[PDB]
Amino acid sequence: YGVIVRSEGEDGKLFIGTAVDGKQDYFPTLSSRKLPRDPESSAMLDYELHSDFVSSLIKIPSDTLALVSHFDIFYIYGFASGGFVYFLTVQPETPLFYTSRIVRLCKDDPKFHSYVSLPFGCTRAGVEYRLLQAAYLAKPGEALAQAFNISSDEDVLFAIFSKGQKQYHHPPDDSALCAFPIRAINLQIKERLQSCYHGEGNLELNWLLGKDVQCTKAPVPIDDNFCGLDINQPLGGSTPVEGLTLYTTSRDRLTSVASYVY
Amino acid sequence: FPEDSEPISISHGNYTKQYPVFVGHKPGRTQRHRLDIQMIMIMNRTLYVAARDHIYTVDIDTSHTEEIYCSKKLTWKSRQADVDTCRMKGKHKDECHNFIKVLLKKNDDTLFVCGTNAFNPSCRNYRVDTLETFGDEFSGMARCPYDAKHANIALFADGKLYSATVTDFLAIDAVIYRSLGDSPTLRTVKHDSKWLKEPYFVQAVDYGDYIYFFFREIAVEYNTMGKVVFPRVAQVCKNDMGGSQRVLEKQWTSFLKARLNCSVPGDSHFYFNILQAVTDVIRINGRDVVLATFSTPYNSIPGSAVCAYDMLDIANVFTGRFKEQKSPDSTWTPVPDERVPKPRPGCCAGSSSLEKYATSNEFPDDTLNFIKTHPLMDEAVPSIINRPWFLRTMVRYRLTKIAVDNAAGPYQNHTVVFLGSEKGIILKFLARILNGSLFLEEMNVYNPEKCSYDGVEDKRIMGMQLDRASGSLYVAFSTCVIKVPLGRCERHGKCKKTCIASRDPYCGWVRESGSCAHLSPLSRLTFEQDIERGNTDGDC
Amino acid sequence: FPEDSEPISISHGNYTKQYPVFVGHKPGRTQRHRLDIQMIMIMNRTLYVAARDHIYTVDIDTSHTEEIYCSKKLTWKSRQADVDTCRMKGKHKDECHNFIKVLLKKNDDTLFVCGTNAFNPSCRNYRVDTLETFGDEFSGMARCPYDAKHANIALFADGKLYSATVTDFLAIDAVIYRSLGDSPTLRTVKHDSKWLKEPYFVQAVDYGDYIYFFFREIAVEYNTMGKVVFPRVAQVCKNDMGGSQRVLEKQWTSFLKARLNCSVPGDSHFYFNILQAVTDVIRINGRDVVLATFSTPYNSIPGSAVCAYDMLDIANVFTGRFKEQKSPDSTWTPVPDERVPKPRPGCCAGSSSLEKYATSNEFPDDTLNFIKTHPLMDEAVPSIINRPWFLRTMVRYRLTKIAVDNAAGPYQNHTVVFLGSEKGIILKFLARILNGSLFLEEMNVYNPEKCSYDGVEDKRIMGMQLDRASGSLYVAFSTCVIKVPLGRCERHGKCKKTCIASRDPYCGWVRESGSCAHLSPLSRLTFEQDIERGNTDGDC
Ligand SMILES: *[C@@H]1O[C@H](CO)[C@@H](O[C@@H]2O[C@H](CO)[C@@H](O)[C@H](O)[C@H]2NC(C)=O)[C@H](O)[C@H]1NC(C)=O
Ligand SMILES: *[C@@H]1O[C@H](CO)[C@@H](O[C@@H]2O[C@H](CO)[C@@H](O)[C@H](O)[C@H]2NC(C)=O)[C@H](O)[C@H]1NC(C)=O
Ligand SMILES: *[C@@H]1O[C@H](CO)[C@@H](O)[C@H](O)[C@H]1NC(C)=O
Ligand SMILES: *[C@@H]1O[C@H](CO)[C@@H](O)[C@H](O)[C@H]1NC(C)=O
Ligand SMILES: *[C@@H]1O[C@H](CO)[C@@H](O)[C@H](O)[C@H]1NC(C)=O
Ligand SMILES: *[C@@H]1O[C@H](CO)[C@@H](O)[C@H](O)[C@H]1NC(C)=O
Ligand SMILES: *[C@@H]1O[C@H](CO)[C@@H](O)[C@H](O)[C@H]1NC(C)=O
Repeated sequence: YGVIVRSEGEDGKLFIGTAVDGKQDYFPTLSSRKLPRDPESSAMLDYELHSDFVSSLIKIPSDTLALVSHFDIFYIYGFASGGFVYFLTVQPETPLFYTSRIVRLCKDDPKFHSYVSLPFGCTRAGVEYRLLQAAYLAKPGEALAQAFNISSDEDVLFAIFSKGQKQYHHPPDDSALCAFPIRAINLQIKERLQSCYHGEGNLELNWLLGKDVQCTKAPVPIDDNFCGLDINQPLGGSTPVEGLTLYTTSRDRLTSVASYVY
Repeated sequence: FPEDSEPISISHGNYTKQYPVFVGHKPGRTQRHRLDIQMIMIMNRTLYVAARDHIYTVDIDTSHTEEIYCSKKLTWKSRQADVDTCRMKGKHKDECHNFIKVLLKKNDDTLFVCGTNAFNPSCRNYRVDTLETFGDEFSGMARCPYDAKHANIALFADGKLYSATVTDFLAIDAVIYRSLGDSPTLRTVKHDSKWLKEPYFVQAVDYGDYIYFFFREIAVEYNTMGKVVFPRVAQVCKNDMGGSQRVLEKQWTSFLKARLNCSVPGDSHFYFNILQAVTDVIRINGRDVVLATFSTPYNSIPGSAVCAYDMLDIANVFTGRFKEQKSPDSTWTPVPDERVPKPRPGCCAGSSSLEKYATSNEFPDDTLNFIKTHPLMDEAVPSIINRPWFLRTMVRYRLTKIAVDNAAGPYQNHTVVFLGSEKGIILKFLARILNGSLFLEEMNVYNPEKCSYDGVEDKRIMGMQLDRASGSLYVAFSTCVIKVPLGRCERHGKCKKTCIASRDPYCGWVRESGSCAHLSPLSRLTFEQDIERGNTDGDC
Repeated sequence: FPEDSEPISISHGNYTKQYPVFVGHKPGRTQRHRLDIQMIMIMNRTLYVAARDHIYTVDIDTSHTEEIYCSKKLTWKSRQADVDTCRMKGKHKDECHNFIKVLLKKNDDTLFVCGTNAFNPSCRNYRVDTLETFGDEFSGMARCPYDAKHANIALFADGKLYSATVTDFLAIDAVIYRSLGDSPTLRTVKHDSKWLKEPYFVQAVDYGDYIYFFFREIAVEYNTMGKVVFPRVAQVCKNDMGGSQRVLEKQWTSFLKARLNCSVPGDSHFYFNILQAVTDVIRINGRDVVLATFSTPYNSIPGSAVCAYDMLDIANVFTGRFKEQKSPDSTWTPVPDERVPKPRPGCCAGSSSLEKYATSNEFPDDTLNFIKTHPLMDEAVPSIINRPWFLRTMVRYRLTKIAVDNAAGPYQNHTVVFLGSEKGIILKFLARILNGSLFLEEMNVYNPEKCSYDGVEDKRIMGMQLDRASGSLYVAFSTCVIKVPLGRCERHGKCKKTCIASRDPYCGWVRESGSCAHLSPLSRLTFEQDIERGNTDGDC
């Protein structure tokens, strides 16, 4: 999946998330590339930032591929909202089980220090739907805006989830439609950031870090638009973002979603 | 399990407090502030003391008083902005300074110097004569650590800088790296724990066509089962030019490593796995060797050992079979030679079978792919004599630093080894000639009176420089550097019994003074020493 | 790594030489000959001392002098023919005698006794009252060792004899065995090192529906890699009747074992693998537990530890997943429950799911075949508190024997542990209540004057019997048995400071004598003891 970002005045950039086919050294799993207005630009699709040690990209570690046969990360959807871009992924759980996650980056963060990734899903009646199938960004409508305590023109992510965390290739029919206000996603991330910058626990992102890494306590104010530093990143988390389940079925599997307000 | 031998002589703090100490004073003398010494090195005839904000120089040859004085001082402090950034990121105030962690002779007129620079590693060139910098400051990333407490390796060979450290503030990306020297930069494969798994870098030596790196790391051999640390040696080809467009571009094409075997063999072998220190290559008994100190893990009953390794046995391990894991669930096994590509992985371009290859860039893909996935050798390097030369398992501290005089005695043919420790205790033994060892001396050299000030009492020996020409072993602590005589010969005064029983290569009874003195290869005088035994047959 | 705590009190040989000693004399008194004591046991009110050629009995209750005297003596010497055969096979003359290695109460009138009998193990019944044998001698094969130096287990339960030893002169066929008791004989599968791999047998307890065996053996978990010894506990069903015509006929159908976990956890865990001793089941703090002593391997820096195990945590490990090796070249992994047969291997006939089965003989083949090939559990048994209660890592000797008083103090509710060692040193600690421990006393009880004779000075503690009713711990050496008072209370005389600071459950300050004395649950007198602290606030 990809997301183009270009404001008035900016030349432009393209965020791409992709499976890498076990060729982790050929292809970044997520990165930012230049997308200049001039089609003839000598910089077209170059990395936004390329340095010996710091580039605008994430690579899957060899270690992870070694731990899980045919490990890969699938990018189901992606969108921009406010000052951030978001990617929704499915991948094997590092020691089968799959984990569906929300990945957030600041729009303006060539070093990728803002990387944060949290699992997400929803539940209803003892049933957990934790395997992402499809998603779509839209407005809430009056009822949902009330339920979420947000304004009418704030963004909401609608998503389809299959039951459980197993059987990615052959999902049961049991599936659900779920809604996540962008506001709650951002809030839960900010709180994760604040907890981490207070020195509580670890980064909890084994697949990318390859080991337990402690959160660093530091005198840094975290606001709604915090864009990271070279400490406490990339940032993970074990506690899921829960969505509001809207509809469930056990009969005919849900495969797609779009939405608007009338 | 073998018991700890007793030393022939013991020098208590009572005695050694008379050894000259450096604490950073110029001649003339006032409250002392901790020096935060990082390392020491002798080059030419100058002793360099790398520390926080400074490098102090000592004129080894003209030092002749109770206090060792500073001759000249390099000053390099971090800009306030860097300090602020460092504090802002949560590092303690005491950490956010410029600690000098790299000091190397670049050429006859130039010192290469790197400092942690408040967690923003930076490198500079200095004129040797004036100790002033010339040219611009430049990146210390991958060349110098961020954290003064971290261990690191830095070494020049043919103008190229070999370094081992971490590249990132968080110290996740440990690396073995090469830059400068009008050659391509190369690094170990990032995030590949088969290449490196949380390594602690100890030493590098330049030997033959290779650089050898000594370190410890988590052993993938013990993946299944628990976390275990193994000691390693690793080779890289000095002429490495990196891989092709398709494989190991910008990475080593010659990186291989192997377990070092330091053990007391038995019903079950007892390994000392935690590598503490390694010497430079030393010629001993016609062989090129290094000596290394190993300890048991910090979560275990404490023990230390000294093993020696022949550079030929090291070279040898890298000609043997590679290790592999036939599956994420199987044990590590040797790869059959039939499955090893040609040219052989780890052999340098322009070698015997490889004259066809002008550089590593032209290596075939099956070779590059194989070494990228098999950096580890199957066998462990045997130690000389296949057991430790020296053991300490009855003390609470660990052996750490090591220095060697391979030309001790009237006839410059004895091998004496000096061992530092965490408690400021120096150990001295003679290497029998290469089997075994004799425990000559244990001494407490830490000097509370000179070294315990500004609230710091840290007895950890941070470096030792043995200097034959001045007859001394210079011993660095965090707050002070001590000048220790190689021998305590004249100490025995006119007691021949004690002198002879010392069995110390440096010492002998001179029949012209009726006294015990240190012997020099220039002495035409007649001496008496019985080293092969200490036969007294009194009394003093 | 945690340091060794200091004991509150230290009793030197100076003091303890006054403790009464048994050396095999009858009242009246002459040159002493080594006793070659094998073991001691108290039954009823008699102390039995098993030795070469004899069992000596001591009347515990009427022993009231400096020397402990013999009351009665069983005599069983090998026939000359057996001695000759033994010598002919190359065994030393001193070994070719009848050493008593099994002594058990068969019933209220009968002792079951087995002796090595010059490497021809043999068993006999004796009348308790007269200590005379009745009936015929019979085989000790698989019941008693050939070699007096070998460790062995023997235990009666419901008339059946459970034993662990070797069946053969060469001691290749180690076995866990059951015979007698009008039940079928059963054994572990001969020459199957998955069942047993060079085991050293330590202890067996009767608990619930099972017998539990404690031993150490070479760990197949470490097949690949080196030889490593692990400590084990193993279950067998008391009602086992053996297998079917097709599987495990005449063998256990209930044999499972598991690693015991005695470790100091850390970055890497430090294990004490060499199991030395294990108590009987003891009720402590409302729980049924055993205590066990572990040491480091003999080819290693010496260390000892005491861990406790809850009988429920032991039972628990045997309900978990089995271990397996998916291939001669893979690591050991857990078996998924889906692959485990029904009925479950290791569950006793007539159990919950198994009322359908009258005896193990009727078990199905998939169940019997599975347990025959998977005797080992995946998990290790956790220790109470998940770390040792007590450590010694700064001495040259190892902790061995263990005895426990679970009813010490005026209120019979303190847990005091006594630890023997290789050097005749007894250690005494209080188990805090089940976390931690307090080091009350270290004492040297070996008595050179009484115990070092006939050329033997062997300070190894060979057994300890704690006897509340006589207020004593009986400590066996090769040449002597020593009677040690549980407490050294009256020792403090009239010094209240010392008495209170002892912090010893047995001791207290009595305000009616103005003196420190041992406290009994029968004492109506008013005492003072501060055990939760030793607050003195002088002087003596
Ligand atoms: C470390 O060195 C020791 C000493 O050479 C090795 O011990 C030997 O192991 C071999 C089997 O490979 C035996 O044939 C020798 O008898 C052993 N020597 C002794 C004196 O016991 C040990 O194997 C080495 N360890 C490793 C991992 O290579
Ligand atoms: C022996 O016991 C220790 C203590 O319980 C175990 O250590 C724990 O290991 C687990 C992982 O299985 C960790 O989650 C705990 O944090 C560890 N405890 C501590 C305090 O470090 C150890 O795993 C046990 N060993 C075996 C072989 O079972
Ligand atoms: C909803 O939002 C309003 C402000 O937007 C706030 O006052 C109120 O606390 C919220 N409702 C809740 C959480 O009860
Ligand atoms: C080493 O020291 C000598 C003086 O002893 C000095 O003259 C010379 O410059 C030094 N050699 C070099 C430059 O390496
Ligand atoms: C060292 O050399 C001298 C003669 O050159 C000899 O006397 C002494 O034994 C030698 N010791 C050795 C070989 O270590
Ligand atoms: C135990 O000892 C008593 C004497 O104290 C004795 O009368 C009795 O026979 C013994 N009990 C048995 C037979 O177990
Ligand atoms: C033991 O019991 C007595 C009262 O019965 C009490 O005073 C003492 O604190 C108890 N100690 C324990 C619980 O170990």
